[PDB]
Amino acid sequence: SLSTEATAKIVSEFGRDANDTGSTEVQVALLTAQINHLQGHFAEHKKDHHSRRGLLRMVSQRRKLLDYLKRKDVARYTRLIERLGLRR
Amino acid sequence: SMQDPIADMLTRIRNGQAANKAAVTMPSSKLKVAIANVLKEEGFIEDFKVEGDTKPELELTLKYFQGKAVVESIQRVSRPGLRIYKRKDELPKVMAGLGIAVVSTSKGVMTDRAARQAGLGGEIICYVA
RNA sequence: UAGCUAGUAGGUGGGGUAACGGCUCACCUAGGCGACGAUCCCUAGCUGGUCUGAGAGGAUGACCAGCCACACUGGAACUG
RNA sequence: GGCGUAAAGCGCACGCAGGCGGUUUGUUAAGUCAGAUGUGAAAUCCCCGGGCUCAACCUGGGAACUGCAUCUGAUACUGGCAAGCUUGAGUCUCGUAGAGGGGGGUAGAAUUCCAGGUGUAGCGGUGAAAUGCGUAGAGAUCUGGAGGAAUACCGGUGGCGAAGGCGGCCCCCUGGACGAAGACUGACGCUCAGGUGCGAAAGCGUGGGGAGCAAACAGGAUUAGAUACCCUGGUAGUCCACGCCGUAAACGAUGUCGACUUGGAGGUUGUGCCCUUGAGGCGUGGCUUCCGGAGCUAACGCGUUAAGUCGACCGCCUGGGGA
RNA sequence: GAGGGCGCUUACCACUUUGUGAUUCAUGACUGGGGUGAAGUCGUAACAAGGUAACCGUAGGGGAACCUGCGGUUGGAUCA
RNA sequence: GGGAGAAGGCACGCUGAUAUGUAGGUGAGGUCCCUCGCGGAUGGAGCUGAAAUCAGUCGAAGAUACCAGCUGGCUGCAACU
Ligand SMILES: [Mg+2]
Ligand SMILES: [Mg+2]
Ligand SMILES: [Mg+2]
Ligand SMILES: [Mg+2]
Ligand SMILES: [Mg+2]
Ligand SMILES: [Mg+2]
Ligand SMILES: [Mg+2]
Ligand SMILES: [Mg+2]
Ligand SMILES: [Mg+2]
Ligand SMILES: [Mg+2]
Ligand SMILES: [Mg+2]
Ligand SMILES: [Mg+2]
Ligand SMILES: [Mg+2]
Ligand SMILES: [Mg+2]
Ligand SMILES: [Mg+2]
Ligand SMILES: [Mg+2]
Ligand SMILES: [Mg+2]
Ligand SMILES: [Mg+2]
Ligand SMILES: [Mg+2]
Repeated sequence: SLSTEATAKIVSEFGRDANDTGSTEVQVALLTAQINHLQGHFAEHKKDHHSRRGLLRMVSQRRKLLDYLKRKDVARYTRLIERLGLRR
Repeated sequence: SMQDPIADMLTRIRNGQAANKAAVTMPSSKLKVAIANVLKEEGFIEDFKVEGDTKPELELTLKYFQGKAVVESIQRVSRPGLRIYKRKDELPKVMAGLGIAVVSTSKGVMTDRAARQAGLGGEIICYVA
């Protein structure tokens, strides 16, 4: 799925230090990265319905963190969608 | 999920009595702690403990008499999906006054007889016989 | 029957009204209702209560008493 | 009240609205509960009475009108706010098994057809037959060749998937699943009308493909008949692409999630400890099969993978025919 | 002279009219299925292994029940 | 896509005002920038100017002439140009 270096890089970039491996922002970047990577995969193949059901799980899970994030703290949510360029 | 911990307490009791278990244990909670107390005072269980600190474990020591379990029936009434409140003049009595109903009042959870003597109503948690 | 909606819903002012209000008029705003059933269609006068029912309901609203409504059909003022 | 078989769980999923919600302190007092004041026409109903000889009847005072509105209070519960909490949930690390998906490549068996050799009169088929094929040399056999489909053995109440479903081998991209320690977010969870996607086979559009099988079609038989079962042939279609269709006994005829309740023998896949002292041994986790205990059930049965014992949400049922 | 009233004149509107819709009740040659009987004709599909296991979905055929193809389920008998 | 100009209706001249000609459109002098010309913001003078609405006026008649669709329904055949 995702390589250890690209996850370790994101864990550094978005968490309170290197070990904040479960923060909300961390989770959503990790989800975003694989979602955008798979954009390439599913442009091709595309009949790979089984893999996509796995993808929709990643998306819907990403919204739940964002909605959870949006409430409990608002500046971090806003900062975050800007930083990843989603939402119109 | 565990959206009703009250049925869980009741049910662990109901099934353990049915299974001749000597005792039963479950995650604690203050509201649970108030129920084990009423049960002991009305002679339905021996004793209880809330051993644990961070992840408090509640313990009820069950009671048996003749080959029978002291608890004949114990069922949840009000419930997250359909809450039941009564005043004072509408307070149910269980088994025609035999047994008890556990009620939550403005001055806390007690049996109907006690709440009656104090002229109050509340959310009726269960019936016990 | 799933969308209904231009005096439509809000505004400023003129009138009007025993009295407030789109009551009405010009003038701005583009809103308002509705899935918590809007509109549409079918039906019906409403209640106290009545019959049944352990009860909860179900049915129902002659006689009695309370409110609305009509007065050969439709439209209109007039007087007080 | 119900939905394994009587009528009834949507074929499966994700998911907005919606309904539901773990645990500690604090606050708030909306829902709640207690007190009151106003109100709830009277008649009626009821209670205790009076009254006409009784009684219908009439009536007196009280009950009750359980509702509402406000007001002063209660804080256990539910809720709204704040601060948290790690045991639900999710992330990270190392790993294990698998017909999970999508694409590309390739391999060896087989059947069909074309070319060729040898060889002689039958092959073939059936209950028996005949159609058919064969002296223009079939069939049988050897050789070379073309092409499509499917992947023997392993192969297993074996494995994976949310169902549909997915099996030769290699790679590429890719989803889920489980175990071990440990760290991290800190209620982010459950469920879903609508909606959205998936969805066997057959069918359909367009263009490719076509060996084998085979609706239709045709022949030969069987038969009282024989629009069939059998036989000789055979078109769609089965195959690929892309797009529809949206259905099946889509079944466990059992919706999803979480908690609790005696046991026995296996299969499968993790992992700790053990002298692997040698196939073994004991533990702890995941999935699964069979039998069963209580209980449940109308019975049949189900029986820790419930049809037991509770809990939140959904779907759906209301005599048969007609339909 | 005010002012009134009058009559006319504008607005609004009922009775009524023209074109066009939508909805309902009744009816209609002919026509599709559906139901019921008197126990007719034809057959004999299902029930037993129902004499070709049965059914679901689907597609084609066929006087009819039905036969046949593909997949699925057991709610199929017989399994030394 | 259509059918559709379906079908069927209200409008129509003239005049004053709102505004002695409004919106617009065209765009002078002034001015200032000019890397200075066939150059440029500022500028709104003058020119030109449709409809619209309030109110009047007229004949029998205001799309007044020329000019310029008849429209609707059942059906045969052929796709269509
Ligand atoms: Mg993987
Ligand atoms: Mg005003
Ligand atoms: Mg009426
Ligand atoms: Mg009854
Ligand atoms: Mg009238
Ligand atoms: Mg029933
Ligand atoms: Mg059935
Ligand atoms: Mg199901
Ligand atoms: Mg009264
Ligand atoms: Mg008397
Ligand atoms: Mg609270
Ligand atoms: Mg095709
Ligand atoms: Mg055949
Ligand atoms: Mg169905
Ligand atoms: Mg069993
Ligand atoms: Mg038969
Ligand atoms: Mg048969
Ligand atoms: Mg078959
Ligand atoms: Mg022609």
